[PDB]
Amino acid sequence: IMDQVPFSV
Amino acid sequence: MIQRTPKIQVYSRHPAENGKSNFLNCYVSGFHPSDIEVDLLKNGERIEKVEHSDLSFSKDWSFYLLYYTEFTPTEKDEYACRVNHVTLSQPKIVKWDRDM
Amino acid sequence: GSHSMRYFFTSVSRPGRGEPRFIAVGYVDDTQFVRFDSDAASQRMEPRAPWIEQEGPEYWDGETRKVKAHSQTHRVDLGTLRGYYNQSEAGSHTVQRMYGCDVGSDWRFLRGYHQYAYDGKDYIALKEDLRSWTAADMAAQTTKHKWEAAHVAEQLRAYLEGTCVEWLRRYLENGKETLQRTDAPKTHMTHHAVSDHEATLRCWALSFYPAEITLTWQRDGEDQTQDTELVETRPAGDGTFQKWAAVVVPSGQEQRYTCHVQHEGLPKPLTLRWE
Amino acid sequence: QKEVEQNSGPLSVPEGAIASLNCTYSDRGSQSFFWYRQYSGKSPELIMSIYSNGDKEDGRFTAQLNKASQYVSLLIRDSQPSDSATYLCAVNALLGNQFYFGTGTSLTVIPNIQNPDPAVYQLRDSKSSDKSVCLFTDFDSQTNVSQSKDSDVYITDKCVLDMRSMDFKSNSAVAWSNKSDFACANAFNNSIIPEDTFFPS
Amino acid sequence: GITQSPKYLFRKEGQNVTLSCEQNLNHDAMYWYRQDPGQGLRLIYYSQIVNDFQKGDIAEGYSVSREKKESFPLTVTSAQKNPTAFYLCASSMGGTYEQYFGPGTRLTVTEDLKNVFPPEVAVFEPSEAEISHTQKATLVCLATGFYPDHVELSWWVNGKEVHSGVCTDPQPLKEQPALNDSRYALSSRLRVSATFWQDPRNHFRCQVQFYGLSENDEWTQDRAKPVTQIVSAEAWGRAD
Repeated sequence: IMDQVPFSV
Repeated sequence: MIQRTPKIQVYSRHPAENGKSNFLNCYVSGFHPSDIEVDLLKNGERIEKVEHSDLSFSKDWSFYLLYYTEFTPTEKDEYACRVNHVTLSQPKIVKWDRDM
Repeated sequence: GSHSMRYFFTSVSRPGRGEPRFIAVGYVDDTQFVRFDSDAASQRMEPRAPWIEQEGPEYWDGETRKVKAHSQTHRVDLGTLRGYYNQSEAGSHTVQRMYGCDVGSDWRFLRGYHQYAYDGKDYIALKEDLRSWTAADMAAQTTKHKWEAAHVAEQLRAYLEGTCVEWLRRYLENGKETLQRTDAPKTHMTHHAVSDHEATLRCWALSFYPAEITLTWQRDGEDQTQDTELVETRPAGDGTFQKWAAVVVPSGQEQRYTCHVQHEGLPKPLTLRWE
Repeated sequence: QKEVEQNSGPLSVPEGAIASLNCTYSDRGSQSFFWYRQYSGKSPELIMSIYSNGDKEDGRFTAQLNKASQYVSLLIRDSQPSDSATYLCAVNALLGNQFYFGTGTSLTVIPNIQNPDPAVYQLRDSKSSDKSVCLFTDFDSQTNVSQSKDSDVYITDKCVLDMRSMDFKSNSAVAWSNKSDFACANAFNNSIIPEDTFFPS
Repeated sequence: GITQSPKYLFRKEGQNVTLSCEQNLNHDAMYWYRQDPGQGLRLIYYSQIVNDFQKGDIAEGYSVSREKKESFPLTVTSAQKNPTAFYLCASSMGGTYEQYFGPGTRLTVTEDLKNVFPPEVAVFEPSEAEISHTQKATLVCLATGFYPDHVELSWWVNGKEVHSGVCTDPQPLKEQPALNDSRYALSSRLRVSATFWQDPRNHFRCQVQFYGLSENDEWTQDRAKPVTQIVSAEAWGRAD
């Protein structure tokens, strides 16, 4: 499974 | 921007013997950026229907791809891989050796 | 450690002829099992291993929703980053993100990592404690303070310490005949005449998994690093790997040169000779 | 079943005591766990968030999370009348990239009132002077009221009014009807009367 | 920064409604729920990208369109069998991240507008038997025969709104619970001191705000039109 939707830089 | 030279390796999936069908691999690695043209050549001509793996990178953020096709080697059939990158001024051709 | 789960994401920009291309791949140990490509026709998270195909449609619908949003996040990352260094809209840049967890012999959490790169060099990474950050340049601390105020390391530690190992164990058991296997190397040695006085001995190691392997050359029982050519490990495409190491030898005394192959599927290292 | 379950039944806790709201879920790659507070008629307000096993303290409530056994709890200290609301359980789902809410557990803190003076008074209209209502007030916390079995009689539930001028609260309910023959000693018969009541003339 | 409009909405059965939801947080995802009394939340529609919306659990009769990142307009249609509910709009950064809700919109759809009535508000003075035995006195208020239950009650002592000594029923009761279109009734009580109630200069008023039809809605009946209005009842102190 993949991670949570990432944070934008 | 970091630009790196692709390291080309041409080889067969299994030990090559004449008459038996095998697969011709071209493993480029350690290059940047992503865009790269790879063509498998049979006696100088471009082979259609070559399948490449998915774009993945290593710890140093350099990508590695695997271009393979199904073929059958004979004694006097020359096979080679032609790569083209922004690092190369002209496309580099690496011939396939049955012992490398 | 013993086993590991890893993900790799790349987003290359194409100024003037389309939106940034997004590619995502997933690996367990050295076996790829998922993939995604914005240029591909499926436009969904596709399987690349036999065992992952048994997952339900909610798994694939979810993994597809993530990459569709992860690609959008990298798009605003490319536009924001070209302003951090004041780069033009004509220059083509790329973004690389990766994370994953390593487990021990007990299949419990052993190590976690999460790294981010811009244009091929390090940008920002989660330290081994999974609580701090390592920013590369001045503009790299702009996003660090933005991610420290948002407690990003707290929710990232959970993937690596939590569901990564709990879903890595799920993959190690479902695909047991594929991931928990170990293929010993099939080794042989070739002989090539270079000159009248010298000849190259090439030590082959084929059809081995995982990729980690060590090829050592010895002479009379002593290591010899001089006059040795070692090539990096190559993927065969069969799901296994290939690697060889050579040495140029004066003709007539190849009896003394011994190859040594060390691998996981070999309790004692193999010893290869010409005759 | 649902991805996140919790006892929707109304739970009661005395004022000043500790309220324990429990919540269980189905593991969908669940990683983040939240608690929302929603007062009657308004929107759910995010009040708590935990991400690792253990206890997380903030204010008068703590978030306790166990991931080995699928359950997350919310302990509330010093139960105040402002804590009476339904608390919703939230659990994310990495399998599906979803976010799931529980049905909610209605919490009602009951006041610890002492020296009660149960009685049922009659209040006539200030202007009409021909309408009448009945007031069951100043009864203790154990007493409950029930709905009327007659379509002509209307009964309301308990209600805790707080006079901050003094230092006491008082439960109170109201019963009214259009029968124009009704005496206040006839509606509250359906409910359990503490027998300590005083019915005026 | 999440807003919905309006807080109270009322329409006739057979026409379409458009519940608006604006988002100021620059969150990528937005959600639409409906909340029926005592039955929790249920997802109607949700989106995670600018133009990617996906159907929820109960999308029958609902339509949505996220043309841009800021707004998430949910339009309900006549295909919805039971449109009357509490519609809640939420938004969050990611699909797996915690959501934040707007104020919410209560939509009430009825067969015909004839079932809409403003509340009848009256106050009931305290009894002298309570004043002697308790040294206190309650003022009970009654808002009766109103529909829908879009009512907010408040007490006003000496012209200023008060909250001490005030208790209002959490949600009104159906005067005839067997009927689907039953009227509602709400009660409240303001208990003051006995010495405070006996002061003739003290003014007591029970204020009940009602959210019914708007003046631009059509009304064909000869009865008084149940527009959003204010109904109250006053009371004064009595030394008797």
